[PDB]
Amino acid sequence: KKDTNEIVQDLKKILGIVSLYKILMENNSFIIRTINKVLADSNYIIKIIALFNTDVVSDKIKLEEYKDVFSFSKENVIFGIKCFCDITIDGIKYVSFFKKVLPNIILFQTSCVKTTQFVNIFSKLSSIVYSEILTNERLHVLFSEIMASFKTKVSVEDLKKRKVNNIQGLISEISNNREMYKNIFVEEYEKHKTTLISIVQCITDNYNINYKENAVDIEFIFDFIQEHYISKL
Ligand SMILES: CCCCCC/C=C/CCCCCCCCCC(=O)O[C@H](COC(=O)CCCCCCCCCCCCCCC)COP(=O)(O)OC[C@@H](O)CO
Ligand SMILES: CCCCCCCC/C=C/CCCCCCCC(=O)O[C@H](COC(=O)CCCCCCCCCCCCCCC)COP(=O)(O)OCCN
Ligand SMILES: CCCCCCCC/C=C/CCCCCCCC(=O)O[C@H](COC(=O)CCCCCCCCCCCCCCC)COP(=O)(O)OCCN
Ligand SMILES: CCCCCCCC/C=C/CCCCCCCC(=O)O[C@H](COC(=O)CCCCCCCCCCCCCCC)COP(=O)(O)OCCN
Ligand SMILES: CCCCCCCC/C=C\CCCCCCCC(=O)O[C@H](COC(=O)CCCCCCCCCCCCCCC)COP(=O)(O)OCCN
Repeated sequence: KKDTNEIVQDLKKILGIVSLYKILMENNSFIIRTINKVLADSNYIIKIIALFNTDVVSDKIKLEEYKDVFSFSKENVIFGIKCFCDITIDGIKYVSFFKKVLPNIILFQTSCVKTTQFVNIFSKLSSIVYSEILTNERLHVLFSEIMASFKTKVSVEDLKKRKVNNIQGLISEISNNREMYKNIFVEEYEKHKTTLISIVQCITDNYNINYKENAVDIEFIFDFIQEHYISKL
């Protein structure tokens, strides 16, 4: 909305933390406060939207529309945490940091699922996501194809010539070129959708990831999100 300046500060420290376990303990105050603040701010997604859609701050109507779609109540967060615990990964360290941050998450206590059950499922998903990003060859080929396509549309050398190398310069580049980066996102997603869904569906099948004891359906999830959220932007 107005002071989305606080989001970029939190984004700087998060990106400063990942650039530099040992770190996580010194920043656990920052990580705990940020999660509780994000979860208690029902308009947080809309502030993120307004960071990249600077025009929205001057359109009261569309801004209010966004609250109907993207605002989440405290109850929504509890329901999501509950739904997150119906995931099982019968196909399968840092568990410690999670098991000492998550108790300090106010809204994770209002639900109070078995924290060991939650820590386990969050820990598994987190290790799958990191391992695949690090090692899935299909995903690396896909990223490289996206990157090469992006580069025929936009001069990455010229972007760095114009000081597009900070997150503030990155946000400002996107938000002043919003239609174009939107069209590039859509064209890349539609061109590569068959392989993206396939990569992710295979990862879930491989690790035998279930939701309420039914196989996860990636096509349905992506299509649900397109219809109910990405299309209302
Ligand atoms: C960790 C949880 C994350 C969950 C989701 C979070 C991700 C958010 C990504 C934000 C990207 C911003 C892009 C905004 C602009 C999108 C386009 C749009 O807003 O509009 C249309 C939306 O439908 C379209 O297909 C647009 C194509 C996009 C559809 C794909 C998005 C699905 C993502 C699923 C995420 C799954 C999460 C868990 C993974 C197992 C574009 O469709 P077209 O009719 O072909 O073209 C016409 C456009 O010119 C009209 O505007
Ligand atoms: C490796 C990383 C793992 C980390 C996991 C964190 C997840 C990160 C992203 C979470 C974004 C989730 C966005 C929700 C999308 C769908 C929301 C939605 O409104 O659709 C509704 C959702 O219904 C569902 O079944 C969704 C089940 C999936 C829940 C997953 C949400 C996880 C949220 C956890 C919050 C983070 C807390 C972290 C600290 C405790 C469908 O409508 P309905 O069937 O009619 O029921 C609702 C009406 N009563
Ligand atoms: C260097 C590493 C950077 C990679 C990630 C980029 C960092 C920033 C990520 C941005 C995520 C923000 C998500 C919410 C943003 C809200 C988007 C939104 O409101 O929608 C549109 C505007 O917002 C945007 O354009 C955000 C687009 C973000 C995508 C940036 C990347 C583009 C494509 C590159 C790679 C393709 C990935 C595809 C994967 C299959 C609204 O369109 P419009 O208002 O109808 O047209 C305006 C004409 N005046
Ligand atoms: C780098 C980004 C990767 C992070 C991914 C971490 C995943 C943690 C958060 C996941 C929440 C995503 C929200 C999904 C919302 C789906 C909307 C929905 O309809 O909910 C339900 C869809 O089913 C679900 O809820 C699925 C539950 C979430 C599964 C999460 C596991 C997928 C992650 C696999 C790992 C992929 C690694 C990717 C690496 C790049 C409706 O199901 P239903 O009630 O049984 O209806 C009948 C079924 N046809
Ligand atoms: C730089 C950061 C990148 C973030 C990129 C996000 C940009 C936005 C792009 C689209 C994201 C799509 C996710 C949709 C989430 C909407 C949640 C929601 O609507 O809550 C409800 C869904 O509730 C659920 O079932 C699951 C609840 C999980 C909600 C968790 C939301 C908190 C997450 C905050 C996200 C913060 C971003 C992280 C970056 C620091 C709506 O359901 P309803 O009761 O049927 O209908 C009532 C309508 N309000």
